[PDB]
Amino acid sequence: EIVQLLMEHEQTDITSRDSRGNNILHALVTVAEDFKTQNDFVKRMYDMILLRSGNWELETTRNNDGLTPLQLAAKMGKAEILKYILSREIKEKRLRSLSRKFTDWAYGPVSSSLYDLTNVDTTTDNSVLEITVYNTNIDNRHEMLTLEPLHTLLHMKWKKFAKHMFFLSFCFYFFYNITLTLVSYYRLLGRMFVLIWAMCISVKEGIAIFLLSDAWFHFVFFIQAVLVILSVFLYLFAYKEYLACLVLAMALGWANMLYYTRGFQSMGMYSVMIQKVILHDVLKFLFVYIVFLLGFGVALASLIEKCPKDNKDCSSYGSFSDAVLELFKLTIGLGDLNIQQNSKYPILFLFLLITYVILTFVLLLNMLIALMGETVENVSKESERIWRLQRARTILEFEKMLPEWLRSRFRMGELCKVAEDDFRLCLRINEVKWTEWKTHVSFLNEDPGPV
Amino acid sequence: LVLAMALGWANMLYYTRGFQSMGMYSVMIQKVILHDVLKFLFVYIVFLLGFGVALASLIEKCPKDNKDCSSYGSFSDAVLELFKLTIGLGDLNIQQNSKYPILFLFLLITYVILTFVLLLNMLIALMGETVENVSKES
Amino acid sequence: ERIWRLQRARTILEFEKMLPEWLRSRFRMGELCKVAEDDFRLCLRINEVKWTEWKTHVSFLNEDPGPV
Repeated sequence: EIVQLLMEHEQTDITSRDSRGNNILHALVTVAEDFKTQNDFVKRMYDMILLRSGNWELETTRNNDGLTPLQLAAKMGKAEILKYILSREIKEKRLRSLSRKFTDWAYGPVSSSLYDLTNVDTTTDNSVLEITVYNTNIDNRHEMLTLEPLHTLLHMKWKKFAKHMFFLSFCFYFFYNITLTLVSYYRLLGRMFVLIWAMCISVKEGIAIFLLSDAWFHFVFFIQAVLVILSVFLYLFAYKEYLACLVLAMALGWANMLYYTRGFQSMGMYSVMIQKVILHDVLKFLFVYIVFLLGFGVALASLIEKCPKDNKDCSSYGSFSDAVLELFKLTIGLGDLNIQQNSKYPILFLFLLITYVILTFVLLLNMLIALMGETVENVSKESERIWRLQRARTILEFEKMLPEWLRSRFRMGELCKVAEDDFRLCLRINEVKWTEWKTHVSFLNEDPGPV
Repeated sequence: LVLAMALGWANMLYYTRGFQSMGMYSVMIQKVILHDVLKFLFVYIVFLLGFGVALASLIEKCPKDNKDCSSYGSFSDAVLELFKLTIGLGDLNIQQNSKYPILFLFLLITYVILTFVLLLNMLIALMGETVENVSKES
Repeated sequence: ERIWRLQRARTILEFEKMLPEWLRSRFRMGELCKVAEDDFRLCLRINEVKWTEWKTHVSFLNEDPGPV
């Protein structure tokens, strides 16, 4: 009521930017915490204020940061307000311009909604899409992407070219790794292309990391390329030994191949499960297990510190590294076990060695508990939100790798006419609604024909 | 003939599908082998090749005509040793017929770790859907 | 999680008991505040936010909402 009173006065200045430069709309976007908290009233005030001023000025302006209110809601973790903005259908014939969501035709429950892509597509300097995707500050990007226009843009771009580009890069990397394997196993015409590709990806990864738990793979590729260039430079020198590092990069290369399983749906979910959760858990598991290994191997080597007496087979665990290897054998089940000689207390030796096994077993059971507990519900949704998010990030990466003229050629979206003699980009999406029935007063085209 | 025998005794499982308990049993077999196991097998074959090439490369050091000295000599031999290891039958030991025991051991340990983690993720992906969808779908 | 929080509180109290009087006096959490009728007592501050329950705030110690 007070807002109505204020807007009715002619002395009022709706367009007044504060010291920070923000309009009313930027401010409201700075406040939309979530639905469970507010009960979604700020959206109502946004709508009312727009309807009080039939113009584009408020949404067009920028703050001192240089961002529209839309770009601002994308910058923050603000979804409901964005869902509203990107989907506005105003029945008022006079204020039809302000709407972004348009119904081209509604013969019945089937109808083609015509969304708008003025500052949403990647054509602008900073699109809503790049803003949503290239910020890890929010931790809500999945709820941001599931919206109609952005979701459809991403999947249509994947349908057009990005699938081809990803398969292309995967084929190149597959060829590269096959060449590396052939070179290493049997150790010139192929090695040249290998080295050139290595230097290319080295420069790429270096630049990307200079620009920089998602970017780990960049460091992985960088390490692989560094190892490859190092081994190839050392090869020129008369050093047979240096070549030993080659297989290391090869092994690392195969880890990089895991990255490309991120593409397929099932394989992608499986790969994210490989990457994140298992890292988080098994890294701590491995750290504690290694400290156990050291703490027990030192003791065992100390007990068996007794002299061998011209018998090395009697000196099992004799070397500390040898003792660690023997416990590795034991936990896996490789090492022939027996009551060790050269121990003043063989019974206590065996007791400690069995306590090792019991501790390792209960430790395995602990990690199993942690994994099965996390795997219930958090893993599914988290892995989906990570997978689709990384896919969209890489889609935009491929799109940025391109030049201007090709992008122009593609031209996602169709130019279309909106009332009041306007022409703008739009996106057509066919959708059905059985629950709601109504006379479609707001329709762009009388004839529901597709063409 | 013998192959058929094997396949034949894999086919009796079919008739187990009659019983309700054995019915859900066989259907769980089918669903798991279709969904989770193929991923494990494929990517594990990938790792087998990626690591066995390197193992054979290091084992390229000639044993002077002694297959026992330079274990992991043949590529298929190294893969068989890796299989025994993942089952635990092998008799591992630092091979004097090698230029680098340190790198050999580190790579073998990383292989074992990766295999264990991959098996573990197979188990996790199983448990994830285990509770809700399995019973009803079966 | 319950046992974790519980044992962490136990440890915190143990370490607090390990300290001397003067360091404890230094790390005293809370602040003196005037409540009512020449009453000065210790208090703990928590800034809270509520978007649901709307009401004209009648009862308040300080007229100016400034932190200091």
